[PDB]
Amino acid sequence: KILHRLLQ
Amino acid sequence: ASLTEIEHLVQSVCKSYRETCQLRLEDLLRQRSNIFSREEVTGYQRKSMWEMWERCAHHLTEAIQYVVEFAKRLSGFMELCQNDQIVLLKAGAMEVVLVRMCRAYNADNRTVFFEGKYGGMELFRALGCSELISSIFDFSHSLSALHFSEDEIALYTALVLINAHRPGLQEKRKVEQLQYNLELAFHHHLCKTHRQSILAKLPPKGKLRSLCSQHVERLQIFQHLHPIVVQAAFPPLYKELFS
Ligand SMILES: CCS(=O)(=O)c1ccc(CC(=O)Nc2nc(-c3ccccc3)c(C(=O)c3ccccc3CC(C)C)s2)cc1
Repeated sequence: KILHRLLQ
Repeated sequence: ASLTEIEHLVQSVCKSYRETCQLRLEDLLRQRSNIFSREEVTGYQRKSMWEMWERCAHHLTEAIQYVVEFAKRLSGFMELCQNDQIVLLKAGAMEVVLVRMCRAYNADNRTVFFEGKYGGMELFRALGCSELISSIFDFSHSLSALHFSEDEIALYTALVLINAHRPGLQEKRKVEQLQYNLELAFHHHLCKTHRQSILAKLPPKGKLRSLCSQHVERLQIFQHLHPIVVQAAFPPLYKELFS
């Protein structure tokens, strides 16, 4: 969830 | 590789770390006289277990966010697949923070930097996890006895993160390749700087594993006691990595 957002 | 490509990797990793180190070493060192008073320590011990767990969760998340940004800047990390990036960060993010934390640890009085001032381990007594606290303190004490430079920390943390043994890796060989390059970079820098004596003295990987395990265990003990606190007041990222 949050990790995906931080990496994009 | 070749001798020139490795040195290029050395500087690029060191650069990637500098840009994401959270707090400059000088800043931490300048603050070493700033120690919590007896009254402030008692104040910390008077706080509720849950408020204190909430505060540690928030600071842990802050630190981790810099490790995420470090990985994004780390060479070859973004060239791995979305699945592997996430796997590597779920297992290694906390371990990297654990290593970085030795920068904020003062071996002379056995205190850590926390919320603007330095305090010893008694500061954290409200958490009700003394064994974990001692372990963390012992770990930082053992790292400080190595007298790490920033460049050394940069290169060692790259390696902690880029670990090809992590379960769930789809492109394992691709991660093995990057690992080996960073290994060469680290070991080359140690050779060049006459600091290879530290290879033997770095903690086993099972020591970091143990600390992170302890963290998750103590968190699950706490979450069982206060489910709604974790649900309502804990950072989402922290919950994502740890519960
Ligand atoms: C890390 C990059 S840095 O620039 O060196 C930096 C930047 C900013 C700070 C300030 C800071 O956040 N200090 C904290 N200290 C501790 C702590 C706590 C118990 C013992 C020892 C240090 C924090 C923690 O919450 C923590 C850290 C590691 C593992 C586990 C925990 C919480 C557990 C007990 C639930 S946060 C420190 C260091």
